[PDB]
Amino acid sequence: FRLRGGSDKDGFPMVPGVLASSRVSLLVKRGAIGFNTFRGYQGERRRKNVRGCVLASDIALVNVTISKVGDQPIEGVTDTTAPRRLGPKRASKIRKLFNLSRTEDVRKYVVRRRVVKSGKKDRLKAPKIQRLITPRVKARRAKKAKDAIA
Amino acid sequence: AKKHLKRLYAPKDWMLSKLTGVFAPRPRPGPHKLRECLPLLVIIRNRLKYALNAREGEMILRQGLVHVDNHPRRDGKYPAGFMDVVEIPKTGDRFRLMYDVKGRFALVSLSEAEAQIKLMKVVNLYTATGRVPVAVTHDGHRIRYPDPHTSIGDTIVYNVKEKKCVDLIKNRQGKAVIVTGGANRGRIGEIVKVECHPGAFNIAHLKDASGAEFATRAANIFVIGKDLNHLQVTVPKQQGLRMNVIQEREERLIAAEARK
Amino acid sequence: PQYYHAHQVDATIQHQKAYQRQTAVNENMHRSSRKHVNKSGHIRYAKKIGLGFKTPAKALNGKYIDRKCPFTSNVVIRGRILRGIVHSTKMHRTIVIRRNYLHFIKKYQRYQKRHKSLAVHCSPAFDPKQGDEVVVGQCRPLSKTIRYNVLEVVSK
Amino acid sequence: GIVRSRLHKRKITGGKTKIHRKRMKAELGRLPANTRLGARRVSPVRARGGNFKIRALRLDTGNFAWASEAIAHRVRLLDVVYNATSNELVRTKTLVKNCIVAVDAAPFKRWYAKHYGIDLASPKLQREWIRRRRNHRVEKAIADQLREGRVLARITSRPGQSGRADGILLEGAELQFYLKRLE
RNA sequence: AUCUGCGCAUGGCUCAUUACAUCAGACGUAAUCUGCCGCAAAAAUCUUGCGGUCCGCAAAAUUGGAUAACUUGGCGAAACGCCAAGCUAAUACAUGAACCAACCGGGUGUCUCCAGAGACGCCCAGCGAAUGAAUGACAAAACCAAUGCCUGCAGUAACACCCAGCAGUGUUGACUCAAUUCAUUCCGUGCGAAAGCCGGCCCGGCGUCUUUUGACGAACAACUGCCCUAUCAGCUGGUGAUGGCCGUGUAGUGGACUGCCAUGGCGUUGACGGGAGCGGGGGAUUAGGGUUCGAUUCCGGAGAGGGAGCCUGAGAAAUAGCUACCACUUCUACGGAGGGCAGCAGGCGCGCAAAUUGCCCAAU
Ligand SMILES: NC[C@@H]1O[C@H](O[C@H]2[C@@H](O)[C@H](O[C@@H]3[C@@H](O)[C@H](N)C[C@H](N)[C@H]3O[C@H]3O[C@H](CO)[C@@H](O)[C@H](O)[C@H]3N)O[C@@H]2CO)[C@H](N)[C@@H](O)[C@@H]1O
Ligand SMILES: [Mg+2]
Ligand SMILES: [Mg+2]
Ligand SMILES: [Mg+2]
Ligand SMILES: [Mg+2]
Ligand SMILES: [Mg+2]
Ligand SMILES: [Mg+2]
Repeated sequence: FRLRGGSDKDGFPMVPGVLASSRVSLLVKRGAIGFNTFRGYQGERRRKNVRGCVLASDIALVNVTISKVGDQPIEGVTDTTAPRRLGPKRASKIRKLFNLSRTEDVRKYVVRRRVVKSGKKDRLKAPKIQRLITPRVKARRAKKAKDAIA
Repeated sequence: AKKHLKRLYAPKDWMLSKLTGVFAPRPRPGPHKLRECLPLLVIIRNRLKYALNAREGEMILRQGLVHVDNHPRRDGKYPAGFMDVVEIPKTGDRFRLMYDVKGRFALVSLSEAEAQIKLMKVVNLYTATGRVPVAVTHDGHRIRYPDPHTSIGDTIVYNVKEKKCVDLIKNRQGKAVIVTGGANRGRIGEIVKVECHPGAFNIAHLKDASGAEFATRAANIFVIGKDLNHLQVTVPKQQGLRMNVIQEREERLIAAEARK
Repeated sequence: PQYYHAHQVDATIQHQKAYQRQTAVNENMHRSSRKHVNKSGHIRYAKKIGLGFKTPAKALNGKYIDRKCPFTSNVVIRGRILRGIVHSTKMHRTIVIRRNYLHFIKKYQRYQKRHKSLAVHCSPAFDPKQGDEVVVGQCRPLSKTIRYNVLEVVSK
Repeated sequence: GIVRSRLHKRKITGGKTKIHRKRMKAELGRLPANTRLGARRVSPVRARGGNFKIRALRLDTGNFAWASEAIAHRVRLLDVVYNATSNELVRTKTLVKNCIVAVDAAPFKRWYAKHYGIDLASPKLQREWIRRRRNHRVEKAIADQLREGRVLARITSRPGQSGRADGILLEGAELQFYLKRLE
């Protein structure tokens, strides 16, 4: 198991690095382990009580991810799999997914994702796929070289 | 960073009444000074009655329908000031911002040929990178290769469509100016004598068409032609001639009685 | 023939634990141009300030090294030009001028002697005694109190 | 923080100034750099306008100019020799503006052999050396310490402001000024 | 819904502070920063594709990794509190454009020439920044060497061809500035053609780096002015008081600040200390001279419970931002978590003394 998260009996996170068994008081920046980036303004260093990374008896939750699988399968985590929700949207990142050629078109290899509603003439939702350079974009980009020298 | 004007601290030439709201449209930085411009919301609403309020006034401007110097201005707070040319293609009217002889802004109607050129006064000269000598203008223009006889006090005729400085008017004794500041603002006169006084303000002595002598600072004078007959631009209906306050008071009573 | 024989140290001006030099021009040019060299010998920076003030005989042909000086530095004279009388010269290279004026009282229809004292930086081009009338020109701050700088001295 | 105002200074009358505002950010000063000799470590400082002012800590090299020859060479600082402010800044070997340092002198000798052709023979085709060298001569006090190995020099840049240790070589009466104060 | 881009530094309140301060009229910034906005500028960068192992042939450069929202599992009494994993964008972040495609310059090795000239080769040559140097003007003949046209000197921009006039000429009252030339090198703390978005039937609207200046500003400096008090006559200076020299720090000037030296500076023309309290525009009364009031709408200054200290940004020493202490203070499941009406309505006090916990963005 990779121990990589945690909380207390009070909801306070276990920040990785501080090497204590207590709750300590840090002036955490925004986007750090104790203070989210939407709660505050742009400078905004807010002082929070966070808990140490050294594990102890006063812990209500440890987050672990498996790095190696042992013997017994009897658990709902390793017996099943759930699909990735979204296929790729970038044009060159969806070209590597299906190992396509350079000349090959990317609009045919987009994921379908049917949406079905009872009595609604059900429908498909496909991404508007980004960074796909049409010949209309190629003429637009080769004009900026012409008019910068002109 | 101020962002508001109070309508009392607004300039008096805009003629916004003090009882209609606390605020006036603070003109953005741009070509003209805040004290010395008329922003496009006041022209479209208060001068011309094309708009009854500021909400009808941005239906005109944000749609791209008012052109200040051949370019559409979608800002109600764009500073339009002296010698600017305001076109409107739909209503087919084009105007020039001039000062009338009482000092206020006046919209002089134009033709199509007179609406292409504007007259601009050099404010600074310097050399830019390269060895290109550019000329800084009261309207904020930076003409890159002006006429080599350009000095600071001069006037460049510009032709805003084809952005080519077609002419130059030097600032000398024999020229005619318009006064754009002070008590004498809006008056037109020949130049008589320019008193230098280095380190301080140049004083320029001026004589009018009638012969009225008056002086200003030479940073206030704006040369507009070779003489008072050969003016390069058309001027408002008094043509820089300031009548007496008694004689102009008599004429309005005579005109009002003769009208009934 | 390879050796150059540069100038010896002028100990009359060199007193001050760092070498006293002018930042504007280099003293050590071998074939220095006629731009900044004065009449007799050495390289010197001298400047013409604005308002019809003639630079003295020193600051062109002197030997002294002055910063903060209007004729031989980057100090520019601008703004106000005033006059005062010299009060005390006890400070080093700085005088205090005295500006005496009459203040009219609108109530009692009578004037009133007042004065303002100004600390003024005085160049070694000038040696004003007490009571001498000077002309001062405004410059940047040069100390806690020095804003003006002497341009001309009118003796006695 | 550190301020640069006259609110704490006494009046010229000796009176105390009674303070009726807080400190402004527009009047701040910052802690000094104290640039020393060492391998280069700099920390930028976010100045007004968003401009960056590069603190120099621990500088060892800079572009030093030989002004009679109107050239510069990137050389390595060896020691800090004399400082006009204090002798204590020499001992801790602080780099400030106008402090006297010794530099490498090897690119200057190599340039003086490549230009003027004088060492301290190979291009027989180009003797534009002879087109120079006749009018020009070199000060003896330069040529002594140039072949001795290290040249005394003067720092002409502000390192805590710019993060550079540029300089000029001492010549003329200025070299003869500082040679007397050392020895 | 969330990333992203701007804004929240304005407006609004209040007048506690405050007398070489603020403020007014008038100047200065050549001592400096300056987003948005206006007119402009822009020739740096050996990148892609395919094949072979570093080269070849090509060209509308079809670039790369990560996060939100979301899902899953949730912790916590709560909190404008939080964790871990799994997805996925860009005008977020990072990377990166050869040739088309210039002129101009410096340093330098072989090769055809003549008794120094050309061709070729190599290193370097962009805007901005640092340091150094050079510009940034000026106010009669004789002889020898190199060199200029003449067939000894008539007459003459300058320059060994490519361009026979492709800067011999920036601005100011004044500059060590504007700009240019060359020397060295900028190591992230700069420079994309957003590797961008629409629209019309190639072209047109936008959107963005850098660079530069006008504009709207900011910050500093101080010419003249200012209620009462001597039952306040000396004030300042070791620990900066007045000045000077190197620096430092700043956005910049500067005792602003370190080191060192000097012995100054202010005052009976009222310093210094104490009391009253924002400063003007202005109001009340006034024959004239005046005597008073100005918390209050406009301008400026200051403050956000007192006092600090910061982050972020072009701009804050910000308070419907953060951190801390002091004085009060609210919720708690006792583990903890929060408060800041001199915004508008209101509330309690305090007093002689001052309103609606209202409707709306229709106008400004
Ligand atoms: N008087 C103001 C200036 O203070 C300077 O010196 C001051 C400092 O040495 C020192 O001031 C310290 C300060 O350094 C430190 N960073 C913070 C501390 N609060 C200050 O202390 C000062 O202030 C507090 C409160 O008023 C007093 O309690 C304290 O006794 C006083 N010494 O004490 C001196 C003031 O008494 C210089 N002497 C001079 O520039 C000038 O005197
Ligand atoms: Mg955002
Ligand atoms: Mg009063
Ligand atoms: Mg200094
Ligand atoms: Mg106010
Ligand atoms: Mg307290
Ligand atoms: Mg209230």
